[PDB]
Amino acid sequence: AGSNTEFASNSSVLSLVNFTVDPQKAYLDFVNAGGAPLTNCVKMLTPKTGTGIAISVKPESTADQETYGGASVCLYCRAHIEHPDVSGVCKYKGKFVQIPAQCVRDPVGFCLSNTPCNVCQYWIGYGCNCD
Amino acid sequence: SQIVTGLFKDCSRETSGLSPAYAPTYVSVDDKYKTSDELCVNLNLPANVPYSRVISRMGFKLDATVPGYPKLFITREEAVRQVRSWIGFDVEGAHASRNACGTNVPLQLGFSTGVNFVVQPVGVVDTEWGNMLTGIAARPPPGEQFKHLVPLMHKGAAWPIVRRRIVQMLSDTLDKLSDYCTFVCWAHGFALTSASYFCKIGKEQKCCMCNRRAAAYSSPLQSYACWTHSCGYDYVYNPFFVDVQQWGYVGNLATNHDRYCSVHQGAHVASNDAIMTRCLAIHSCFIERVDWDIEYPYISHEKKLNSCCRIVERNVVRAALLAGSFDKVYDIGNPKGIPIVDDPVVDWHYFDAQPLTRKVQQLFYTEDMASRFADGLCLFWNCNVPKYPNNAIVCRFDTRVHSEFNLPGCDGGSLYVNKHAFHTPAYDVSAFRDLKPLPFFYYSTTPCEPLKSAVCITACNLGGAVCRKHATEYREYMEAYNLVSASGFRLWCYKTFDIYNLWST
RNA sequence: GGGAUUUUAAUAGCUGGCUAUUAAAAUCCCG
Ligand SMILES: [Mg+2]
Ligand SMILES: [Zn+2]
Ligand SMILES: [Zn+2]
Ligand SMILES: [Zn+2]
Ligand SMILES: [Zn+2]
Ligand SMILES: [Zn+2]
Repeated sequence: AGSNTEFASNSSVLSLVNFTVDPQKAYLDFVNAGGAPLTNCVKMLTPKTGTGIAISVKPESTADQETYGGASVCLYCRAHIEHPDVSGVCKYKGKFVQIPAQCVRDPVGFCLSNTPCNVCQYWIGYGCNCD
Repeated sequence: SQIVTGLFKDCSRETSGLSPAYAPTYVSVDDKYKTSDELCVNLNLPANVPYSRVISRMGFKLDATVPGYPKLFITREEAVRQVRSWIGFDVEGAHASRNACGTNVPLQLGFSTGVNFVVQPVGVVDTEWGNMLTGIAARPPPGEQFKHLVPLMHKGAAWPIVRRRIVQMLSDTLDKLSDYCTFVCWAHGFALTSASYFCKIGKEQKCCMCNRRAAAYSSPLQSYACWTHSCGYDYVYNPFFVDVQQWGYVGNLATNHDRYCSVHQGAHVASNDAIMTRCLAIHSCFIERVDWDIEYPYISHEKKLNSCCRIVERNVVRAALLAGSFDKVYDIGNPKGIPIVDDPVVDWHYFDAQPLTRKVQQLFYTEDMASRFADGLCLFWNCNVPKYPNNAIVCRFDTRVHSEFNLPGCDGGSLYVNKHAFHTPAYDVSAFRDLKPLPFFYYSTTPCEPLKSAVCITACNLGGAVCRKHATEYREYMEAYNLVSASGFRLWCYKTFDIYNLWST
C-alpha cells in the first residue's frame, strides 16, 4: 500500500529534523559538521532566460541560476513538519525557487540561510541591488 | 542514492503523483513530468489542487551523529549505567483506513508504571499549502488477538492533553531517581514513531530554575526544566531509547519474558507489555551477567544506612554468639572473611560463592548441608537461600518495600542499588519456617562515665537503674535500628532465642 | 496494516556478471 517518496540516505537527517526543538539549526549543524546534504530535489529543465527573481509561479532562472520546485527545497516540506510561518502556510510550496549556480550543492541550506528582498524580490547578496 | 525507504510514504489512494512545484521529492513527481536527464518539465496541464495526502511516519532512524548533540540510542553498558531511569514503553496501534492506507497511528500508549493513555488517531496530512498533524480515519487491527482494541477506538483523547499527562507521570516517577529518562522498548520502530508525538531532542540543556539537567520542554514558554519544575510542560526533552530485541532475543516478547518470570501474568494491555519489557531488560542485565564493574552514585542516605547495618550487626551477632554457648561460627556469604565481632573467643569459619581471600572457601546452600553445618551457629547476612536452617542468624532484604535504592526487578525480586546493583530474590515468608522474628533488644558491656527498658542487657539496667551514658547509647541504637528496619531489612533467629541467657556476662 | 531476511518473475540501467525499482511467494517480528 502507498507509494514511496524519499531515499534511505536522507532518512538519517530528516528524522533528526522531525525531533529537534529548532529544525533549522539542527540541519545547518548537520551539514556544517560534514553531513551529506539533502538530495532528491525537483530540479527543472529551463531555457535559462528568466528574470532571476527568487520565488516565482513559473521557472525564471538566468544563466547563473537553477530552478527547483518549491516544496523540494523547503526543509519543513521535506521532513513533513509544521512550518514556522504565519498561519502555517509555506512561501515556497506551489512555486519555483531560483538558486545560484555556485550554491546547488545544498539548496535546502541555501533556502534556510537566505531570504528574498522585500522590495526587488531578489536574493539578498545574490542579485539584490537596493543600496 | 538509490535505496528507497518507507519513511514519508504517500499513503493516499490517488493514482497519480504530484506536480513538480508541489511534489516534495523527485521520486514523488508524476512520470508525465520527468525527462531522461533526471529533470522535470513544467507542462501546461493544470495541477489537481487542492489535495490532502496522508504521509507515513514509519521508518525513523535516530542514528545521526552531530557534535553537541547526545547519542539517544544507547548501548548496553551505558543503559546499565542509567538503570534508575528505565521506563518500559509499549505502543499498540491502529491502521489508517478510508481516505488512506499504508500507515499506522498510535492508539494506546503503555508505560511500566502501570499507566495507559488512549489517544485519538492523528497523522500527518500534506496539503497544497503545507502540512497538518490532525485526526485521520483509522481501524483496529483485524483478528481475535486485537478484539480488546476495538473499544479503544471510541475512548481516546486529544494529543496535547496526553502529552502533558505523560510528562506529569514521568515527572512523578523519575523525580528522585534520576535526571534522565530511558525508554525500554521491545520493537523500537513503532515505539519511536509514537515517541515522535511527545518527545523533543536537541543539545543538552539546563533547567531554568535550578542546576539540574533539563528533562522536559515547554513549547508555549519555549523553556527547559527538570522533573521538579516541569509543571505544565508538554514535551519530553532528550529521552534515551533501548531496544531489548537487539540484545540477542529470538521470538516474541511473551515467550521470552515467561521463560524467566511468573509474576507479571496479565491481560493484553500496553502497560503490561511495557512492564514485561522492563522486567526482561532487568533479567538480561543483572541476572544473566552479574558483577558488572559499575558503581552508582549516592542519592539520599545510603552511607548512613551502610553504617547502621554494621552497627546493628555488631550487636546482634555478638548477642547470638554469647547466648547458647555456641563456640563455632560459620559466616556463610562473607566475601573476604573479615569477622563481625572479635571480642568473644569462638571458632570462625568463612564461606562464599566467589571468595576474594584464600581464608574463605567455596560453598552453595541447597538444604543438603543442614546436617553438615549442625555443630555451630550460621550467619546469613544478605545471603539468599531458598530455605534457611534451624540454627542460624539471618538478615534478608524485603523486596516488597520500594525505595529510591530499591527498584522493581524480575520474578518478584528487586534491584537493590547500593554503590552496586544486586538482584535480590523475592521475599518468601516460608523460607523462615524454622526461624522466628528476632525481638528488639540492646546489649552493652561498656564502663560508665530518663530511660526504662525491659530488654536492655546491661548491669546498670540489671540493678534497676540507668544513667545518661546508656540513655544516649540506647537512643542512638534505636535510631540506627529504625533506619535499618525502615530500609527493608528483616532479621530472623533460631527458635529458642531469649535475652535471659545474656546476663551471665 | 508495517518492517526484516530469503527465493522467483518482470522492468530499467551498467560492465559472463552486477545493481536498483516494482510485483509475487516463504519464514520471522510489530500491530
Ligand atoms: Mg505491546
Ligand atoms: Zn514548506
Ligand atoms: Zn532588493
Ligand atoms: Zn529544576
Ligand atoms: Zn517479569
Ligand atoms: Zn551506667
